[PDB]
Amino acid sequence: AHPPVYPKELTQVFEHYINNNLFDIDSLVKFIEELGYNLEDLATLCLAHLLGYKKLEEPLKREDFLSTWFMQGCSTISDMQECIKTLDVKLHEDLQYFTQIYNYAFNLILDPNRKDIDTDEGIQYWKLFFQPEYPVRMEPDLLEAWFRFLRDEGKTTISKDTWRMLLLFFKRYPTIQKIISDYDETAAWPFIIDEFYECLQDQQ
Ligand SMILES: [Cl-]
Ligand SMILES: [Cl-]
Ligand SMILES: [Cl-]
Ligand SMILES: [Cl-]
Ligand SMILES: [Pt+2]
Repeated sequence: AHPPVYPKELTQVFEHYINNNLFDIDSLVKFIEELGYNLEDLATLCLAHLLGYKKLEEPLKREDFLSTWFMQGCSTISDMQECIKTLDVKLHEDLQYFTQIYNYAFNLILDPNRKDIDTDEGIQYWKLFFQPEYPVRMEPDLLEAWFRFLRDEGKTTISKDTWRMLLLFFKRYPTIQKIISDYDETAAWPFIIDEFYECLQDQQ
């Protein structure tokens, strides 16, 4: 009798969280909580990315759960906890990884049958991503003005273009004054960012 491909300990974790025939969203939520996290955490994005999720609420195939953890040398909950802790450090320190996870976040949380995410959910993640502990340095007043602009101008969904480009925009112009002084409306930035620029101009 040949030994199993995957350690007994590892298949035991999968079997613990599976709901009937699927490792579904409820499985993921309970698993994340046992790892020490909440669904909304940026660390959860790192976990989902590691496991190869395309959509947050899509079931995770047994083989994908096992092969992923096996390749990372993890068989137990404690091993998996150490892995995510390592990814979380990388999210804080590694600009390439940070940019990758920032971009990944949009498609992961996107509907089934939508092109855009809700503004509420965008702001929820933006408030996490643009904290000082992460690689992109910017003034809090600017981030706040962005949220206020979206609310005030009735911007209720956010597109992939707005999402991806905002990261570049805040990196390039990390302060309201720098946007005021230096932004060029002819430079082919998203229209929504042109609108934000004009909003900032009007508040001066
Ligand atoms: Cl884009
Ligand atoms: Cl572009
Ligand atoms: Cl680009
Ligand atoms: Cl970019
Ligand atoms: Pt871009």
